[PDB]
Amino acid sequence: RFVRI
Amino acid sequence: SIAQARKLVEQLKMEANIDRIKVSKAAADLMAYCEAHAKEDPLLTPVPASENPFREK
Amino acid sequence: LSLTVLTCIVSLVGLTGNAVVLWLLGCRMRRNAFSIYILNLAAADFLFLSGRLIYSLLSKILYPVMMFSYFAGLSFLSAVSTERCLSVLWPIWYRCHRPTHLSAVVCVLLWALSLLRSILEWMLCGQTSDFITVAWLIFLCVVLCGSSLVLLIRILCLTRLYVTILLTVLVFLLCGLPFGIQFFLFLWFCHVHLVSIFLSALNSSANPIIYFFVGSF
Amino acid sequence: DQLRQEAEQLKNQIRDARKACADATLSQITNNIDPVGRIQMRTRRTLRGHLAKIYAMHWGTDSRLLVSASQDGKLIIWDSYTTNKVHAIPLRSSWVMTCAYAPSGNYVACGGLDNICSIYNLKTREGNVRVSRELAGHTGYLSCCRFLDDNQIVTSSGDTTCALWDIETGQQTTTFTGHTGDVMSLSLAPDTRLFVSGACDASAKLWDVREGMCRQTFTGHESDINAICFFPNGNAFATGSDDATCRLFDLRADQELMTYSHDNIICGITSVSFSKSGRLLLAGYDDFNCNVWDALKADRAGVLAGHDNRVSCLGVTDDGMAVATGSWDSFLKIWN
Amino acid sequence: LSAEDKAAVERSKMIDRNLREDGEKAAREVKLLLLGAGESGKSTIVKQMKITGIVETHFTFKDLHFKMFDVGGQRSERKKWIHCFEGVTAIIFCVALSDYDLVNRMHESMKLFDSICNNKWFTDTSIILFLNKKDLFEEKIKKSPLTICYPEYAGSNTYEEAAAYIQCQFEDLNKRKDTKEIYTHFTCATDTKNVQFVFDAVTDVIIKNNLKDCGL
Amino acid sequence: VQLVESGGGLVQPGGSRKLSCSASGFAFSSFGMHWVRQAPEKGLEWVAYISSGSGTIYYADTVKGRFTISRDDPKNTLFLQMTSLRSEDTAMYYCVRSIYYYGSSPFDFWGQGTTLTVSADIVMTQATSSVPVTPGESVSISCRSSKSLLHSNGNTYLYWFLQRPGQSPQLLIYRMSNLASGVPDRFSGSGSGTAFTLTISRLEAEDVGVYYCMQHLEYPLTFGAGTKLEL
Repeated sequence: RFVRI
Repeated sequence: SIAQARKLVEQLKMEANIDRIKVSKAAADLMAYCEAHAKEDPLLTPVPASENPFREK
Repeated sequence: LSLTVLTCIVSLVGLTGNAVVLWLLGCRMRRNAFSIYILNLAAADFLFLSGRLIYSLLSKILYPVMMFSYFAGLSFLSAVSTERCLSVLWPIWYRCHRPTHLSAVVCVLLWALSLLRSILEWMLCGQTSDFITVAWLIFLCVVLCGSSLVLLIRILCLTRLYVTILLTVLVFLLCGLPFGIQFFLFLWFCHVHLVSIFLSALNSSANPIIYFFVGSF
Repeated sequence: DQLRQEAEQLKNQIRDARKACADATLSQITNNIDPVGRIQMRTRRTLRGHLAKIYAMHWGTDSRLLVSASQDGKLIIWDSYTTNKVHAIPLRSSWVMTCAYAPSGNYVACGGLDNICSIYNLKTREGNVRVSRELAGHTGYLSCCRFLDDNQIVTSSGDTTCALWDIETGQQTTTFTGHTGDVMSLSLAPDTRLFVSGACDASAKLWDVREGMCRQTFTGHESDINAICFFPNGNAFATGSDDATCRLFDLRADQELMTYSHDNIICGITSVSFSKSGRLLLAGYDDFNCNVWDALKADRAGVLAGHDNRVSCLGVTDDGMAVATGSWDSFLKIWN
Repeated sequence: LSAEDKAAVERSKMIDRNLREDGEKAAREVKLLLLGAGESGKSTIVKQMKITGIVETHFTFKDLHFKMFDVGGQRSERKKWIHCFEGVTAIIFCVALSDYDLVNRMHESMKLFDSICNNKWFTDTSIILFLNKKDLFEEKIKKSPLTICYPEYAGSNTYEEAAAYIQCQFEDLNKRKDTKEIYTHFTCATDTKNVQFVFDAVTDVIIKNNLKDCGL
Repeated sequence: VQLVESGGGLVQPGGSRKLSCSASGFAFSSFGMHWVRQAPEKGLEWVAYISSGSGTIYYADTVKGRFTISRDDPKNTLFLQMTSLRSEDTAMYYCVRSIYYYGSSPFDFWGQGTTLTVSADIVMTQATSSVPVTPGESVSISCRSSKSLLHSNGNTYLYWFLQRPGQSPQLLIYRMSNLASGVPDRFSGSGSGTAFTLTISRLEAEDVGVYYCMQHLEYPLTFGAGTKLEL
């Protein structure tokens, strides 16, 4: 849920 | 030890009957040798890289 | 933030702190098997600190590259802590029976594990893998301190040494794990992020100051 | 003391003779000599190997190959132009302090704390390097050895003697004597008709090889003389002591010429050598570096600062194109 | 480069790979320097162990290789070659306990010990001290008080104390009290256990040197 | 120093064979080894090479794939595995040792030869195949290359060999101006670049045979045609 991408 | 005290005297006697030249004359020969052979000393005058075997033969 | 410049002013020292050590040792000595680990530690430290130097900007390679180095650097830290414990538990084995190039074998082995886990977090994308990550992070926590207190009870049972062991353990823990025990924590109020990446830029900065320089003299 | 009272008067009789041959001085003659400039040498090669400290080194006659000895028990022959290794000779004893390369190039010699000089053959029809002969008879450690030809070699030992050997049989031909202190260095004349030696009684003697007699004795140092080298003309030589000073002697004036000392130098000298024309004097120190001196005016001309420990060996090729220095940090460097 | 010059490079690389193998093999052995006085017992410890300028001895104890060097047969200025042995693992010093009355000899040994222990090169090597002939030493003291050797000796003429007074007068000559330990053993000719004492005296040296190779 | 080879014999086309060459009297592990063959009544031809440490192998283009070379240093033996033998591989194979360092003399000792009967590249133009001669008079032998053999390090890589009637070749001159240890002082060599000459003075009844010039500049070694000297 953190656009931890 | 009396024999050892005689060979030293003999050696000293031998080392006294030689010929000696003036110090100025001997010092006026190292100068001549150095000035006659100066040109062939690569450590005195840097040698160009074109004929130095340790940089760029 | 207010001063994310905090980190900019701390990786200033740090980016270069490892650069000289990367070359000093990278040119001379490096005979000690201990030095290999430090060489890989400093080599992998640069990349983390440099990637974070870029965040000034504030896409594709900026994210997997600092996480790959983060878990790479933490591995060669607990690997150097368990190598000094073996040098005193089994001193005869460490001298004459220890195989050569063992450190080189285990240094390239650490490099792989780190890559592999980074991909699987990218395969989770293009599931719950974090447990595994979180769980592997606390493995190194008890491997490090759980084998760096044995070094005290096999010695204490000299005082300018005891201090070193509580110096390095605290640095790896008080300003180490917080960053990674935190990110993944919350992927499943938050200035907790900001404070932590500083500390993570501070741990990785003063690595040579101790694993190398305090010993350079 | 039947006659010990006249040796002192004999010695006093030769003092006043070497002092009535001193009208002038070397400085008073070379005062207006052109300065030698500022010598700047740069490292061209670095020979890596020999894990332990390096104690001895010698150049080959072709000015391309050199041999070095180390305390790990190895003899390595290097090709300096390409940094290649030609041979690696394992020694039977690892305590070595001396190496020489023959003028023909077929043999090398070794010696140390085993009181034995070993001779190796480099040209064999089997591909390896073989021991050719071991020479025994010195009762102290061997400090220097110098080939005369393929079949003769002069060694100096810590038992205060020097010897001349025959290799094809393995026995001494002449035994030189008179020093009362261990001999530490040798130097052969360019014609190899006589040689000088320096011992730990702060004296140097000249001997001729044929008659085996001592000709002249030179005094003036204050402690052990560790290095000695002969001028290119063959009428002078230089010595290096542990009192931080080098001196130049004349064989024809029979006395002292010049001293090379600085007030900021306190460590002893390990090695000494001349350049091709005899204008520069290379000296190695425990300061970790190497000074060069203008021989005719006694001024420093430059420094050679590139070693991390004590400089133990130092030599110049036969055409005067390069200088090689060994050291205790196990590295060999070639300069200019 | 030509084929012949490329083959010289290959040969050079081949022989420097063997120089690494020999260097690693020699860094596992421990080397010891055997010093002592004239006929002090140095010619006896070597036979306790399993086993011409200098002599080298080889023995193995619990998968560890030892190399001992003897420099007794060398009457040459010691300051000229003693630096060759710096970096040695440890030093063994043999002192005969019964040389008190003899002539003096004990004083010569205290001087020799004082000179080698306080060397410039040996500033961090450890010293293992052997006090030989502890048996024959007993037959003399009961008929010869220690005052004939140590004048200021304030004690009894008994083994229990006279033997501990020479150990303290030898271990007190140290000046760099901290960087060097001194392990003193009391040997007796048929002691059957000196090699073990050397083993667990050099084990601590190995441990201390391991704490430096890791910079700890 | 000794080299003995065996393994040859009658073979049908397409078959296989294995040749051996066992050393005796020298440090076999320090030498690189070559295979050189000679056709019936024709000249010499290089075949293959193996490195001292067995870390370098070269093959002629005419035997690549079919032939493979190997050595066994603990037993001091050299092998050559050959498969799918054509009718133009019938020759007499030789075992040659060579060592390479600054100042060495390669190609110095040749084996005795084992016979085999079945069923870009520098050229070296040899001189007239036949020179009539009488004892006493001095003669000259001329080789000529299709490329300058003078390298930039100063060396010229030309070699001279002599094959006496009924024997194996022996080295005379290496690198064009050096005399191999064992040959008299009447042999000498000159020339530079692409033209070379070997001159012998006051020949006796021991210089009869054929002379070969060989270049060692590149990978595939090549030989001259060879010139006979009859009395």
